[PDB]
Amino acid sequence: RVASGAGLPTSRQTTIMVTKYSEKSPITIPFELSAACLTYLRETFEGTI
Amino acid sequence: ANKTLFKTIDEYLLRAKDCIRGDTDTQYVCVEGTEQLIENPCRLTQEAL
Repeated sequence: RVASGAGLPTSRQTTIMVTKYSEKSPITIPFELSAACLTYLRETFEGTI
Repeated sequence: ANKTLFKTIDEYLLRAKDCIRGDTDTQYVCVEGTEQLIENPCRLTQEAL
């Protein structure tokens, strides 16, 4: 605030204290796994090449 | 204002500024302008365009 001594008025409130709320915006994405790929991933049958 | 031109130009740059109230749609005469001031060259030159 700047100030003058004229008849026009000045404000006294200094350091206004406001609160701000957040807005939510979630994001999703699926990814798929076939059961054949999962069974060949885990259970190694140790056989051959 | 029938004076010498230096006191006339001091009347121009000091006294000859009207104020008009700036929140109505009709030009009301402002009383005691302490926030704005409407200076008139077209009162000093006494013509119109």
